[PDB]
Amino acid sequence: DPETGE
Amino acid sequence: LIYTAGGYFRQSLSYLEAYNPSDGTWLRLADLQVPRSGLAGCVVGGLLYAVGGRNNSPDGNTDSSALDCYNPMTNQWSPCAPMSVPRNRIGVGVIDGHIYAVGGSHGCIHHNSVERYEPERDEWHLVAPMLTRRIGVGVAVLNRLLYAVGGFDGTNRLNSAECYYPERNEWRMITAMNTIRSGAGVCVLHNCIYAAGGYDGQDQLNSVERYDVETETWTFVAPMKHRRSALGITVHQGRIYVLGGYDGHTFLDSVECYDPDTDTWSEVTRMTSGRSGVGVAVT
Repeated sequence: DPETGE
Repeated sequence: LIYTAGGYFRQSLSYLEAYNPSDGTWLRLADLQVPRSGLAGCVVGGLLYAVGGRNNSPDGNTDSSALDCYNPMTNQWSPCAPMSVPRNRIGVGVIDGHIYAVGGSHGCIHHNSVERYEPERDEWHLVAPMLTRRIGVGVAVLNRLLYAVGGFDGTNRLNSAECYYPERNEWRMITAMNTIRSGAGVCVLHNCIYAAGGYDGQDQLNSVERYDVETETWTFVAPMKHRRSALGITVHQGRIYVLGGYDGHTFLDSVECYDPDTDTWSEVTRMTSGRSGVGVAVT
């Protein structure tokens, strides 16, 4: 996920 | 002090820590019962609540309907009733001692649904759904109205905001932000809704803007030094603190402070370790 890093 | 709960670094975490802006040091307190990231924090009656999120681990990726309560001088978590549905990357706000759970995701589903929690009743009830499906939504309370800001509907990232009127139970679109922001830090300081950082689908943002209700206008203020999305945010002593987040490469431990009188950001501390998707609140 590019937004949370998960 | 500023409490941070949950987060993500290689996996969802159980950390509960408290930052002291006066002395500059961190206190380590009771673990969450279930690891969580993409949750939100809030405070009612001095107690600290952890809402939604998910447990993303080496063994499974379970979205959370949980609500859990931490007592700052018992150092104990106690479970409360669960939400109607799991809400990863949820947003929460507090009006009249009641907690509103907004949006979030369960698997593929991006919720527009919203429900409310009654602390002295330990019950959730549905209220009117949003106009928009929103995960990674920022939530703020101003003049006892509930604002849902930005986020992600499953295909587009959002600069739209909408207002919830609890005494009429109807959502109303308002003026859109100047910037598309999902996973921003949204809070209220002075009497403006602040939206800091986020991800617009291409890049993490370091810009910051604020909403004036009377003029229905969003205005940009000083940008943070470090781009971040999935950050924690709170205001302490009339100053904005933003905690961790992801910058597209790194899990940030930087904690920045915005002074509204000078319109300047300055780095105040580093978290114990970088992490994104925390729940933050102050007590």
